[PDB]
Order: sequence, then C-alpha cells, then structure tokens
Amino acid sequence: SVIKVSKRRWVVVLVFSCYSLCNAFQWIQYGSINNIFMNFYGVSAFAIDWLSMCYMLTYIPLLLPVAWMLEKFGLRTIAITGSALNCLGAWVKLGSLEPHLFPVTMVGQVICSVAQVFILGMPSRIASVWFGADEVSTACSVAVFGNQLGIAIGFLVPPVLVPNIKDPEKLAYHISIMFYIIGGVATFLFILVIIVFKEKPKHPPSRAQSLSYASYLSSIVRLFKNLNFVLLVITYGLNAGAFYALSTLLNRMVILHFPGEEVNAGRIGLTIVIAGMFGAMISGIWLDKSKTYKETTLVVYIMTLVGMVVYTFTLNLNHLWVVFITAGTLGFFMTGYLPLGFEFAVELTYPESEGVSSGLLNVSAQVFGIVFTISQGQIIDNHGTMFGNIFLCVFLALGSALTAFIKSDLRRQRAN
Amino acid sequence: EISEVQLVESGGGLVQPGGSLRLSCAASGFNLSSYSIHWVRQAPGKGLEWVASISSYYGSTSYADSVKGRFTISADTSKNTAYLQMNSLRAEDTAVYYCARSSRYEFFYSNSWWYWPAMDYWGQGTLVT
Amino acid sequence: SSAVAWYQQKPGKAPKLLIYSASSLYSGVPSRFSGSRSGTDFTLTISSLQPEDFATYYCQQSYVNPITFG
Ligand SMILES: C[N+](C)(C)CCO
Repeated sequence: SVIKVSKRRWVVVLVFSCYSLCNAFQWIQYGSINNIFMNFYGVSAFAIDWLSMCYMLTYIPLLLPVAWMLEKFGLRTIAITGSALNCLGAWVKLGSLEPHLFPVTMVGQVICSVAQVFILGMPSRIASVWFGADEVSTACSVAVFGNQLGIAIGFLVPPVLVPNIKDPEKLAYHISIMFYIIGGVATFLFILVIIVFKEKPKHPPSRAQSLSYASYLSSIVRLFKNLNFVLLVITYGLNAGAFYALSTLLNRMVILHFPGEEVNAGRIGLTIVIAGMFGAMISGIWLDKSKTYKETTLVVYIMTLVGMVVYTFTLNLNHLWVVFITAGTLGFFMTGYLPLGFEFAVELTYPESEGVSSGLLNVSAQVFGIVFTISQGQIIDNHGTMFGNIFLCVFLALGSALTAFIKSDLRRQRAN
Repeated sequence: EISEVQLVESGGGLVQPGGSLRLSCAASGFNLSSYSIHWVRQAPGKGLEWVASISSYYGSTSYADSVKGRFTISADTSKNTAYLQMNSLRAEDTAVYYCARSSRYEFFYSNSWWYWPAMDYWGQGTLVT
Repeated sequence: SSAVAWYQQKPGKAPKLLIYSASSLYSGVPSRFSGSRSGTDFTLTISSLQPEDFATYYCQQSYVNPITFG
C-alpha cells in the first residue's frame, strides 16, 4: 500500500553495529594480550585460545533454535537477547579478576558466544526490515563493518590498557579497567536497544518487504531444495573458511619467513582487518547502486583466488612490505565478499527469512574454517607452507567455478 | 629468509652422586611456544632413552618413570631456552643428554590425525658423568 | 597406531630422523629409506645400501606418554 522509510533505520543499524562491535571486541580481547592472561591465570596458551574458539563452536548448534526464535518471537526480542547476553558475558568477567578464576572468565566468554548467534546473521534481516531498496545492501555492510571494526579495535585496545607486568595484583587492576569499559558500553548499548530498537517500522521500507508480509523445518527443507542457495552455501563456506584459515596461520607464516618480525606480523593482521572494513562498505555501496549480485560475487571470488596465489608465491621473496600489500588486498576482497554473500543469499531465496539464510552461510564458513585450519596445520608441518597455501588456492579455484553456476535469480529485485 | 633451526645443549659436566645439575637447550629458527621439546639420553654402553617433554602451548610436562621426582623439565619462552634440573643424580644417569624438537607446531587446531609427529631436530649433546 | 619413527645414529653424533608417521619420509632423507606399518609390526627398508647406510637405527613409539625407543 504505502512504502515509506523512517530515519530510525540508521539509529537501529548504528545501535546493532555498535554492540556487534562490542561482541567482536570480547571475542578477541583475551588473545590480543594472551601471554598476559596466561601469566595472570597460570594457564596455557591452549586454555586462552578456548576463549576465542568457544565463539565459533556455539554458533553451529544454536543457529537453528536462534533462527526459530527469530520468526517465533521477532527481531526486537533477538536484539534484546543478544544485547543482554553481551552485557551479561561482560559483567560476569568481573568475578574473574583473581588468578584462580579462569572457569568464570570462560563462563563469561561462553555467554558472549551465545550472544553472537543472535548477532552474526542478523544484518540482512535488519536491512530487510528497516532499509528500503537501493540501501538494503549497505545496512548489511554497516553491520559487517561494525563487527570488523570491533575485531580491529580489540587488537589495539588490550595491549594499551594492560601492560606486560607480572605482578598478579596490578595486572588485575589493569584488566579491571578493560572489563569495566566493555561492561559499561555493553550496558549502554543494551539500554538503547531496549529504547530505540522497534520490531518493525510503521510502513514497509520497500515493496519486497511489503509483500513478504502479505513449519520451520519445511522452510529449511525448501532452502536446501534450492540449488543456487546450496551452491552459495558451499562457496561462501569455502571463501570465508579459507579466510579464517588464512588469518589463523598468517602470524605463523610471517615468523617462518621473516623471523624476528613479530611486531609486523600483528601489523599485517591489522592491515587484513582494516582493508576488510573498507571493502565491506564499498562492496555494499556498489551493490545497492548496480544490483550486480551474480557478477560482483564472481569477480570478487576470482579476486580472492588471484590474491591467495600472489600471497602464496610472494611470502618467500624476502620483502615484508609486499606481504603487507598482499595480505591487505586479500582482507579487502575476502571481507567485502561477506556482506555481498549475505545479500546475494537474500536475493536467491527472497520470501525465506534472512536469518536462516545468513545463519546457514555463517555455519558453513565456520565449518569450512575449522576443517581448513586443521588440514593446513597438518599439511604445513609435513610438506611446508607453500603446499598448505596451495591447498587454500585449490579450494578457492574450486569455489570460483561453483560460484559461476549460481543463477542470477534475483527475486527481491523482481518484487522491487 | 627461513632461519635454520638449531638446538644447543649446555650444562653437562661431571657431578658427585646426589649432585644436582641443570642442562639447557637454546632454540633458534623456531619458538619453544609453538613446539614441544624432548630430552633423550644415551650412555656410552647403552642406546637411546627418553627422559622428559614440555609443551609451552599445552602447558604439559611429561617425565620418564626412572627420572620422575628427580628431574624437572621447564621452558623459558622469553629466552627460547628449555632446561632440565637433575636433583639426585645416580651413577646410571651418566649419559649424553640430547635435546630434540617435535615436528608438530602447537596451536588450537594441532592434531596427530594424519601424521604423527616425530623428533625432527636434535642437538649435538652435552655429556653428564 | 602409526606413531613409529626410525632414527639413524652414527657414532658420536645425534640421531637423525629418517621416517616418521610409520611410512612418511622426512624431507632430505635419501629415497632408498622407506618404512611400512602392518599392525603392531613396523619395517624400515634401505632399497640400496650405501657407504653411508652403516649406522644404528632406532624405532620409537610416540603414541603414549612414556616415549619408548627400540
Ligand atoms: C566474528 N567474531 C567471532 C569475530 C565476532 C562476532 O561477534
């Protein structure tokens, strides 16, 4: 009937993007200063990693129940849940400030993991609900950006806030000030989400949302009887999991090939995540202008395969600035792909909920990342870095062709 | 470039029985933080015998039954040096103490699922009498 | 399992890794050396013996904590 956009769309996208930033900061805070937390708690680097690995393990199971609550309860309920869990995870980490309270920090990080299942695949649902045509792909990218910027900030804030002193009493004071900051921002973002996050604007922002409005396992059966979405799940998994396996093993590579350059390995990782924030935005700003979702997806994908090859065959040319350029180009393209993939999924399966589509894409990427990381660490230890790198190139080359058999079946476009 | 990996054992010397000695193993080319270090001993009239292993990553220390309660394995990742404290040495602890490295890089996804690691690089040895 | 390693020690020198993971050859090891697993039975083979092959070869198990050499 009437399709009107409101200005609260920005407010909602910014509040979501900000507590997604906060959640992504909580995921990486322990790692940024891992050696400091190993000493504070007296645990292994394995135990401190479990903190970062728990975010990824929780998502695969809790996706299906969380996406049901999405349609059974709504998007305000999902926002309040996610924000509240992000706040609870953060505050439980203030009964962990004693060397012997590692179980409680893990209790906190699990809660913070469960909060992500209510945040990671939600960008495309919020875009669909609040943003109209020619801006839906950009909200989704403003959220992916909120997440990437929290991973970045998180690399940079803990080494500044907490020094590498060994004193068990002053390090606790230096971790209190980080835990307090994050708790007090997760509380602020929570209280706003309860204030300003409407379940739906007054009018549908788009003609596709207006018509969407007019069994859970049946709908999961129907997304997997759709070949263009199966191909996209597989190829998104290949690309994003290769990105994960690339990032996990990036430090190890630069120390093997540039021994003594630990400062610059972390700098190269910041370059990957910063270049990625920019590509996330521009990919979305390019899609809401052109609407070229099968051709963008293929060219990017093919640019993630050219980039993995150049990285592969330039890691031992003895030039650290070349590694900066190559790793920055990958992160650029491999993070610009993620918002593009979500929106191409929403185009291939339009009436179907954006939650289920984006969550299935995320579960794939998290499965393929775990598999590729396990496989690569076994290939590198036994055959070298170039072989483990080629491994990633051959799954990217295989994914390129799979991306090309996905049809440009743009339903949300056809519904305008 | 890929610096070559070298393990250098020091400390070994004659010591009186009930003597305590501390061997060291400097590590270049890799970090004791990503790899587990093992101690193996060979007596002039014997063969290779496994003493102790430490994982910095997994925070695990394992000891041979004979050495247990007299030998402590430890690692200083800040120096890339591992050590062995032999508190109550017996005349049958006279041997060439060699420090070796496992092939497996330790990280969260590290596993023995296709390839079981082995002792890749070894030191020259330091003799304890 | 396949946690068997074959080392070569020449007198007054450290053991050198020849084969690991039962059959996997370590980088740099002459291709004459090859190892096989057959249940709890493990066989090292030098396809062509060489002036170098004269030494002592030790089998090792890394399956359990108390690493045991042959
Ligand atoms: C994607 N991360 C796991 C890094 C954070 C989500 O909040």
